[PDB]
Amino acid sequence: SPKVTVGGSVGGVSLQARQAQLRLRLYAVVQGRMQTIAERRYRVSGLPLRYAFDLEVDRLEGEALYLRTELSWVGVAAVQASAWQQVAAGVDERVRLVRRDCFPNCTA
Ligand code: NI
Repeated sequence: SPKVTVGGSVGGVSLQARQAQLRLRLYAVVQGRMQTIAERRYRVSGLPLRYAFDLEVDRLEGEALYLRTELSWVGVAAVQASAWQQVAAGVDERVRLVRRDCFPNCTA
């Protein structure tokens, strides 16, 4: 089951030592439906963060892929910053977080 890596770095906000989570969801249209095909969460206290999904090429073949990246604070169930972009396998994909207007004090 040969695999290729969809990976890169997440940056673009300063966490300043605050405990955070990054939730990365990889989307693809699978027979015409937009679906999450993979998800990772990372616990971090600074950026940038290097990420990687190792996915079967059989699963990736022919697919547009989209990466949804969401920063939250640990202890607060709310998105503080996020990114949405098309990505491609085997490419170092730079994810640049965009702060919400309510950052860093967004609420659940
Ligand atoms: Ni950075």
